[PDB]
Amino acid sequence: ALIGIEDFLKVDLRVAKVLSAERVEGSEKLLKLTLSLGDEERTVVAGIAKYYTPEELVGKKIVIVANLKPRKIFGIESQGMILAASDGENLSVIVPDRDVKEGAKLS
Amino acid sequence: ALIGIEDFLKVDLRVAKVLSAERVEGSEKLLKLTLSLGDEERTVVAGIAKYYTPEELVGKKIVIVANLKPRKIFGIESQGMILAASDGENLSVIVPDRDVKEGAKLS
Repeated sequence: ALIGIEDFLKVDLRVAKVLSAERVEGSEKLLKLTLSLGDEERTVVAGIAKYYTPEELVGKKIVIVANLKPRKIFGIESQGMILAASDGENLSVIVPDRDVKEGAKLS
Repeated sequence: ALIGIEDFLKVDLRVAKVLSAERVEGSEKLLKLTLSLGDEERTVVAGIAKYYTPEELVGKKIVIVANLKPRKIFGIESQGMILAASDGENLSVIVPDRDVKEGAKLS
């Protein structure tokens, strides 16, 4: 490990609301979440093995690593990595306790 | 714009329930949350600028930075740092939506 003071600052974490969720034909993990980072809009595909319905995701405010990756080499539309809390088996989504505005810069 | 796969795995984050919140005699920084990472109990001085009640804290599941916090400011032996979904206007701490047991990771 290392004193991640500067390291954390480098990890531009922003909260965004999922405007909607696209879906593909057949292929699972089709959760193409349209994250609204305030003024910016980016697509990120979420796996979440049948643990979270797209309906509930609509309007859900999640924290995503903005400056992570603009595109995933494997074609998967991922303009940022969504922070998923992988419990002993349950994939919980990271969401703030109360109403937080879009583009929320963590610090 | 970096390989957010390897670096991500390195920074193993863990979820735990706050047992209690220690307070010092008098300082503009309190809430030494005794976060029990499943079987391990660590000391995390989550100052949280008077944003949370010591009462509601007892049982609250928060995500903490594990093997990435070897040392902290003033040398305070804080084994771990709590990820707060800050937005300037406020310091909304991260807490999982669906209730799950401890020992939860991040992936």
